[PDB]
Amino acid sequence: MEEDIACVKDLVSKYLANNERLSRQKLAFLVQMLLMEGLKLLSLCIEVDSCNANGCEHNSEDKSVERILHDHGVLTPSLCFVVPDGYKLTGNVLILLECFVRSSPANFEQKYVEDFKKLEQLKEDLKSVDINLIPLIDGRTSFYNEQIPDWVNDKLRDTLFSLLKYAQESNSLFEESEYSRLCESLSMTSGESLNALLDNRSNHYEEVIASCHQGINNKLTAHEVKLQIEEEYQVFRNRLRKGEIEGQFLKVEKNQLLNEFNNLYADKVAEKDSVEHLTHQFKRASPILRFLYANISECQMQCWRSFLNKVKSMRILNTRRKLLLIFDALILLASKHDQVRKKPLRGWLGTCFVSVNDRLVSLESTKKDLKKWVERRQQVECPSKNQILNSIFQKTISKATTALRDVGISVDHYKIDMEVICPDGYDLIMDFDVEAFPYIMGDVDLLKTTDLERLSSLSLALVNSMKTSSTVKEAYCQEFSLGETEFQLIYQKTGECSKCYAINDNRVGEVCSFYADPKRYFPAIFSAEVLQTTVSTMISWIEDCNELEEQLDKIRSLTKMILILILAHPSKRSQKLLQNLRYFIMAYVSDYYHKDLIDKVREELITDVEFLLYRLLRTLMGLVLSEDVKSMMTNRFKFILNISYMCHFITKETPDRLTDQIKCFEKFLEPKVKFGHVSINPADTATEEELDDMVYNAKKFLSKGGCTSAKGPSYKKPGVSKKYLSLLTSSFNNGSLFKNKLTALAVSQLTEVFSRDYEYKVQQAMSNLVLGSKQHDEILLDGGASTQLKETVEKIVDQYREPVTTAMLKNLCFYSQESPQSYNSVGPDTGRLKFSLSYKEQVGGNRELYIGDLRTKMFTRLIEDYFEALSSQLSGSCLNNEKEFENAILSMKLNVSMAHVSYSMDHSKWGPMMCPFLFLTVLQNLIFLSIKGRDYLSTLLMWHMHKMVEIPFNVVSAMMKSFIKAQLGTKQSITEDFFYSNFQIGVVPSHISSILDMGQGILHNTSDFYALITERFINYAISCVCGGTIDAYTSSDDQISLFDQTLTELLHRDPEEFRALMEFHYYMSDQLNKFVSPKSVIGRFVAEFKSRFFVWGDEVPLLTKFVAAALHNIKCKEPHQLAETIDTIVDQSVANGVPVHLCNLIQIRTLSLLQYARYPIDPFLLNCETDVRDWVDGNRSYRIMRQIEGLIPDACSKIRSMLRRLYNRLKTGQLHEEFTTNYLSSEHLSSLKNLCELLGVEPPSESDLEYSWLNLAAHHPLRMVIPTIVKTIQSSIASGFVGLCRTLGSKCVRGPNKENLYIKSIQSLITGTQGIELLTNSIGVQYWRVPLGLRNKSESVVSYFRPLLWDYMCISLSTAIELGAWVLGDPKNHIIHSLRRLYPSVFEKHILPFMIKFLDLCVALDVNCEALSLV
Amino acid sequence: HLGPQFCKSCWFENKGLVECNNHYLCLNCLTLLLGVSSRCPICKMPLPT
Ligand SMILES: [Mn+2]
Ligand SMILES: [Zn+2]
Ligand SMILES: [Zn+2]
Repeated sequence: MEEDIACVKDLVSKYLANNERLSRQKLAFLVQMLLMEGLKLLSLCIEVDSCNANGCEHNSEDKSVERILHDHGVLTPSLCFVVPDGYKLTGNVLILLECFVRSSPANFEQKYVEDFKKLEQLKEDLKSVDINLIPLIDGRTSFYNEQIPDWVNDKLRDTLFSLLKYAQESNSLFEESEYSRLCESLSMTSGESLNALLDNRSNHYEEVIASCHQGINNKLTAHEVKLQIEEEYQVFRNRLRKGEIEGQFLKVEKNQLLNEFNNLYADKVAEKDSVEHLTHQFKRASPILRFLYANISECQMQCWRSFLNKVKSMRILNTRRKLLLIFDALILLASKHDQVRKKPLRGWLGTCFVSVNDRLVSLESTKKDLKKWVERRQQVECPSKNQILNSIFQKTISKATTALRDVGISVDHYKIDMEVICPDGYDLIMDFDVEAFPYIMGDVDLLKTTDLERLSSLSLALVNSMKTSSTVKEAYCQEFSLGETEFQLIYQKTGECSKCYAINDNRVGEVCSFYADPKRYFPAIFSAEVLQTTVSTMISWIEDCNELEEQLDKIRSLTKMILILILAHPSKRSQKLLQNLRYFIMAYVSDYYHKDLIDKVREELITDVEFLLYRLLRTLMGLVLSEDVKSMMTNRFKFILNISYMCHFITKETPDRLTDQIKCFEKFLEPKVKFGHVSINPADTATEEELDDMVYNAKKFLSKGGCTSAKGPSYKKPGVSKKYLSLLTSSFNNGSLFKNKLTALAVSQLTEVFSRDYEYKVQQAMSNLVLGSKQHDEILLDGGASTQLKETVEKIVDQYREPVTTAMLKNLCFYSQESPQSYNSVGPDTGRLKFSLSYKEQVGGNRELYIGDLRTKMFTRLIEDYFEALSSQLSGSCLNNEKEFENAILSMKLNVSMAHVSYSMDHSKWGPMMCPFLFLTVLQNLIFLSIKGRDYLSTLLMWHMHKMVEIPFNVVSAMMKSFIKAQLGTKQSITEDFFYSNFQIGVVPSHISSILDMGQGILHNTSDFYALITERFINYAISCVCGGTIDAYTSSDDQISLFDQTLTELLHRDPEEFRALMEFHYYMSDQLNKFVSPKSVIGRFVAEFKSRFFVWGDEVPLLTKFVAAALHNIKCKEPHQLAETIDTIVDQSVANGVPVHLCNLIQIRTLSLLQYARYPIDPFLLNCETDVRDWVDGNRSYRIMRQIEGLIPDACSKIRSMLRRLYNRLKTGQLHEEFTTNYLSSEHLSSLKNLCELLGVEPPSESDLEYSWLNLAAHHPLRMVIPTIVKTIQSSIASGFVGLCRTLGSKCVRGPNKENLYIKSIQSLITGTQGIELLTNSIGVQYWRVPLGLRNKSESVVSYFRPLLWDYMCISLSTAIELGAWVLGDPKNHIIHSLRRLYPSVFEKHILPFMIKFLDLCVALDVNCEALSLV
Repeated sequence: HLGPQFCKSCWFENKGLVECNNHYLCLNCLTLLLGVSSRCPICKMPLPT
């Protein structure tokens, strides 16, 4: 036994790092178990490599944070005890290190998030002691190091494993748990089933299984099922023709639908309004609407303001308020000197002016404070009250020039004209002195873009006000310009929240005041022409109507009013109204509809503006859908569908997340309380009572008394019948289907005052203190870290009740204690699949999201892939495979082209009403002809049945606050009563396990499979009972059913039998968990599927949807990536329905947004001269090539001839692809002439060769807080855009020496040259023409410039490779193999960190020619 | 051959239809669309008499 021991002792004595420490471990081991110390030396090598790689001091003596803080003299109270691996002290900056090694990704991520939790707890604790710490996590998935060779370490580990073959170590020590974790730590599992678990399932599993088997047959014959179906259909038809069952489908009457829509909101809307009165009332509805249509009739101060704003970010002096005062005096003098010469007052409002940091300061306050300051400076000592200010102004301007010169701002570029500093400054500053709507409400016609332009100016002012830093009259203000006038938007509140703005003017004073939300007026910032043009297009759709010609002008005015109203007032209620309008118009042209349609279309509206929008919509529909139209219904339907989809213009983000979170929790909880399974505190260590309730609810879920009962089927009730489930199972089995204490005292006193700043204090006290007594743990520790705690909690509760060997040293090195070893009927002995509930933003209504840890993720992934394999064996579903979805589209087009009936169904409450137990039951009864695997799926579904869901902290805190307010100081909701009843006994809801909850996404494929089999069975039953086939296509939320000729002629000849069949379909679907939603429609002309509408086999454009999507999607990333995103979106839009003019205008709007951000537009950004050929059969590279051809029209022809000859000689001529890979790595400007001489074509002259473009990302990419091909394979919109505008002004570009600087410095250094001309064509493409004399001569700014002809050749060759050789005409996988072959080092680093054919040019033309990604 | 027996304009009349170049129109739609131009607003082809 000692043979291998002495062998490893020799090995550690010969091969070991003897730097200064590991020799101590060597001498401590050699005196001493082999496997443990082998792992220990390995992990210690990992740790020393970690601390030397991260420059941290090694923490070897197991010193915790208290020891480190005591060794430095910091006295701290009782906090968390955590020991780091390394520490680094720099004043008030501590660097902590935690290292671990894991083989399974689950345990790795678990320890990652656990270390994150402990480090955030430590940071929050030391923040209460004002000690700033920076965390560092060293997670190493491998065992490699830099001390022992790789194969030597592998041989060491193999010797450990071969010494593990004995039995003395296993029986003397290494108990089952620790030995198992040690063996799994040295293994290489890296977890497809993982069945090597300790199965100790109790009898409850068999109870649940027998529950799914009792009463159900699932072994019937294919003939008895038909007889039962026929008899059930007969009984159903009889009970309907009698009247015991209510009808669910009504025939459509256009007159009745219009009358029911007009009479909507009859209790608050008066009656039908005329167009003239509508236009009269609209122009004076809201303050923002009053500002519009109001008929409202260099820059030395602006230069000084901008200059002082530029020097304000660098913090030149620790005199913040004094710097503000000095800058105020300077801007005062500048405005004086600019207003005396020729200019009127531009930045004045009356006894107040706009100073630096775009804030309004009153002139009297400036004079007073400057007087106090100058007198206080004069008390200490002759200067005659003006030499002091003159000297200090000289000091400030000198310091500013120095602080801008080291970075190269070149102050002279600001056109300051620094002469305003006069000796008589003190005197000139002291002697300086300057129905309720003032204007006429309503003058502008609804045909000019003046209103849209004013709206754009106002929205830009709002979004620019959103970013006020607000350091330390105090009212801030932005300025927005206009024509003969310019106004100021004043505001006191700061941040990105919604506030109250005031539009003011200098000549008249206050003009408007309104409470608005800044982050919502984005889609109208620069959309001056695109909106007018899209409205013109929508009107031109129905322009050739021949029946609305006498009213089309009114129609246009109405549409424009709707648009301006939803843009100036973005409200979720308007969005919901427009979506319900979409549903209505969808159900208007059909043949049958649901009786609950109108109750769903009606949405509660407040604020008196939504009523105006509703009146506008009603009038518009009355005009377009009048009784005597009877012509081209297609165009009118498309028009109304776009008017409904106009909801996309409003941002899909939520105004306030608390209310939407409460709404999501209400939708989550209502059906559970309606059913009767709301078990609280699931108690992971399973008790018997919860199991009894679980099995009882499972038994109740299966009753669902069918139509053969006395009362009848109770619709919209959750539950599945036994008879129909048995029929389904039997039909599938045979071949038939597929075939702080002071604050607390102040809060208490404020509560007492309110009974017989303080309100927020009391709210925070109640949210952070009352929850301590119900601690049930993120927010609980967050509140505990902000506060002694026990005594304060006890006093608060009293005052509120008055008025009424598995050690540690081997646990961080070799093995982990986080892995499941056994599993029972509830879970893997560690957690019963705990999820957390969150909300996802959508257009109409937010959706739910169940987020879980990595173990739950992989379990659900296993179930999902298994059921996806099951479904792929079929050919009915279309969810995640493009082929079946394309086939569904083709079949739908073919069926609609023949005027067949189409049943578009949506299913209400698909999430909360489904059940895992139903899946388990329908699984346990199938055969699945070809046990391992099936029992695993069964127990996984059983785990899914016992599921914990964590209640969000926001909603429970809100309910606690409401309960406190109700106990201290009215139609309470269901969840409100639930929370109150739970609080009345002391317990607070932390997790609510229930039966009736299918995760929204976590069980997607299994739900799709269940829906597929159920719908197939339903269609089979309908076919066998009537005599007609039915095709079905599902998407796990909503589906389409396509009928054959027999059902069409049946509907044409018998409406009663058709509605009987439809109600029977509804009844059978409700017998399952397939509640048909009232949005469902049975129409023979229009068909809806996955937001795709088909009217006559074609597809509706949905223009406004794509237009809003393009106007919305602007992220804060690198500008070229933003251009790529916009190009992809505009490609999609032009592909579906959008014409070329709107898309060109969107591109120009994006370019204008980029110009406002002060960016050097380069020609490789966008092409806004489209003649639409490059969107159908062209990529982005072809568009950029077309733009460059438009830029330089002469050299492009020569280069295209050269490349045409080269491509012709390449595809079918002499082989040249072998040397081009190296030829394209030399000097480009010389290589062009070389290749032109080699091919025989005349090279371009010097004139048409010196053209270059400015690439700021030539040395390094922009710091948007090596090629790009090796990296691509690895808040809100307004916030993103304003962050983009903020970074592109700061030190964003990097130099060759890895130094940061401003873009303005680059333009300044370019202006210090005599060669370039800076010529642009029409819209600011901004391409330079630097000569080749200074070309890369003395490491000047010419290094940033890159020649245009070389990149043009690159892109033209890329397009020639991608799409044919016709692109060269006159205008009238294995890639990683090539990467590793050509760039070995680049293939080693930044490539695969966690993972002949004529393509070598596709990878060679981008690793060196830095133009695009090309792939 | 041709499509279904309906007027592609009003979507609801199905009695007494006259054949276009490739489909059917009702008499009311025909006399209503004869006043704008001679070209079929759907087929982009001249309408017969
Ligand atoms: Mn749908
Ligand atoms: Zn017609
Ligand atoms: Zn026609």
